Amino acid sequence: SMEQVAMELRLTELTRLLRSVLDQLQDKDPARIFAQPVSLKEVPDYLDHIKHPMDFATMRKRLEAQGYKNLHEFEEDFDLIIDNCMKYNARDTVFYRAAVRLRDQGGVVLRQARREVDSIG
Repeated sequence: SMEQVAMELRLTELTRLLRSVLDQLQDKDPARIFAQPVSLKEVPDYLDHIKHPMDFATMRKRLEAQGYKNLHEFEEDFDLIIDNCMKYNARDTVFYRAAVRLRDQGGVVLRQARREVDSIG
């Protein structure tokens, strides 16, 4: 139907905007601490601690399959990256501190993304 095509076009345009948001958030992680999944070979207990692991590569795979239907879903995955790290790692660590800085800098980006999503529809 044409209505289905129009819905598909809207999902495609959201995907474009989320790809630009993702790029901008990932630039706030210049150490690449959050680029890839925590390796269970290197951290064999991880899934005892963290029940829903997340990282920027995993988000990019979901995005490219148009698997984010709205900005809330995207933000949920970004918050998992941060919140997982801040639980597993202590305050005194470069990992925790990178997560704080990514959260603080990412908030700015997400605040304007929300306005664009609402504005454009």
